Amino acid sequence: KVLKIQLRSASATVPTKGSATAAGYDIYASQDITIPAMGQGMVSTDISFTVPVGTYGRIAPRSGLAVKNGIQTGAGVVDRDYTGEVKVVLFNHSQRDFAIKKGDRVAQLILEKIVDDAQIVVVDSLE
Amino acid sequence: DKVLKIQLRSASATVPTKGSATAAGYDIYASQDITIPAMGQGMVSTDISFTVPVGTYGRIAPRSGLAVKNGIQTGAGVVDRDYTGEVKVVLFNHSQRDFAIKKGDRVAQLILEKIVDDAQIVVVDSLE
Amino acid sequence: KVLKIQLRSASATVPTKGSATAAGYDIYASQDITIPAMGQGMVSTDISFTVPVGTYGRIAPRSGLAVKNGIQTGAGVVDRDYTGEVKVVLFNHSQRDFAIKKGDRVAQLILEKIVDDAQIVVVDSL
Ligand SMILES: O=c1ccn([C@H]2C[C@H](O)[C@@H](COP(=O)(O)NP(=O)(O)OP(=O)(O)O)O2)c(=O)[nH]1
Ligand SMILES: O=c1ccn([C@H]2C[C@H](O)[C@@H](COP(=O)(O)NP(=O)(O)OP(=O)(O)O)O2)c(=O)[nH]1
Ligand SMILES: O=c1ccn([C@H]2C[C@H](O)[C@@H](COP(=O)(O)NP(=O)(O)OP(=O)(O)O)O2)c(=O)[nH]1
Ligand SMILES: [Mg+2]
Ligand SMILES: [Mg+2]
Ligand SMILES: [Mg+2]
Repeated sequence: KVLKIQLRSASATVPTKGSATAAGYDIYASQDITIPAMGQGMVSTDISFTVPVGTYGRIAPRSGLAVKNGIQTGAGVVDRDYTGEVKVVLFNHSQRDFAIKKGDRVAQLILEKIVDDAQIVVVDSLE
Repeated sequence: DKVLKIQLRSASATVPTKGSATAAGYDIYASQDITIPAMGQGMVSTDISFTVPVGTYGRIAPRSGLAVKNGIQTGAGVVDRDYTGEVKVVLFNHSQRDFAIKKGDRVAQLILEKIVDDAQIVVVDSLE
Repeated sequence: KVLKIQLRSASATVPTKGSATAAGYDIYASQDITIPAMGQGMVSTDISFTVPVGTYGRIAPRSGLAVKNGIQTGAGVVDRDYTGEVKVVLFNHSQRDFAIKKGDRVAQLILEKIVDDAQIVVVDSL
């Protein structure tokens, strides 16, 4: 059940649960960026991680940013074996640019359990 | 563990319904009329609170008909097991038509997603 | 755990992982379609599937199409008992039309584990 986190620069922040019982770990921007109104952006984190066996890491939205700033996460599927820098894709569905500073929390990581070793069987009909 | 506890906060709430014993999610119903403006967003009241099973969180996920026919996308959507407030549905309207919601309309579904909720974070110099 | 796939036409492609340890099975368009700028569309796949017991099929976005083309999946909850054709609903949040050709990978299927046998208990307080 280990979540291994690698901080790639001094600007990274270890992901943190917002509360003791939160489903997700908040993910912090490591560099300023603005997500334009009715536009999108890719936020740097300067982190890598290896999620637990049996999961993938889902980059999910924070509800406050959704309501107040019209922000939704895009993409969001991080494989357990990914060792590159994790990036957060954000869409801004509002009419106001959304300014992000280093150290702002921009999403939350959820360790989603999945079946990642299914046997695929082709059949004539599911019926 | 295999119990979903549901608190109704108003007479106009609806207990979420699966219907088919093998559907993924429980339908979530608006408890108050609301209009989601075109190219805009809104927060739908449900007048329910719930506690999902241990080892899950509640994901507010889209109904399929609304996405195609109305340009509606479900936003936010992560409900913690220990949340006791009113559950609200965040909807974005990416179409050019306002989307009218009436009390009793199905607006989303709740999926009890299994997660690792007790991981230990280990900070390492390299994942290699 | 078995993922059963029904191919409804010769234009369908059996879903494939992008690599041996990918989380998701890439889903292929079976017919050309254009997703309009700032609008949405529905991609045919000409497949049906029955996911493993204990899961549902989530139609999740690919990161490249998100960044490059402004594409987000919509809807995307495939119940284990759904036997119809699975279509991929795409939102295009960009101001550019997105053209899809038969055989393009347009989304990824994730076999998400869930509690699908909970019992509802109505209580006066949590
Ligand atoms: O779609 C949602 C999302 C969340 N909520 C509620 C339940 C959830 O547990 C709580 C917090 O969600 P987030 O962690 O996504 N919001 P945020 O990080 O902005 O605020 P918080 O400080 O509460 O964590 O808000 C909803 O009612 N509907
Ligand atoms: O939001 C994301 C999504 C993915 N990623 C990284 C990790 C993930 O494992 C990797 C691949 O994700 P996808 O399969 O969604 N992208 P795509 O299918 O476009 O590229 P690939 O050929 O690498 O599979 O990109 C992020 O950093 N942020
Ligand atoms: O992206 C999707 C979403 C759903 N579907 C299929 C599978 C799913 O199990 C079935 C029903 O989806 P919803 O609960 O999302 N749609 P809704 O509640 O509007 O209508 P229905 O009465 O058909 O369930 O539609 C797709 O093919 N693609
Ligand atoms: Mg939070
Ligand atoms: Mg439904
Ligand atoms: Mg991929």
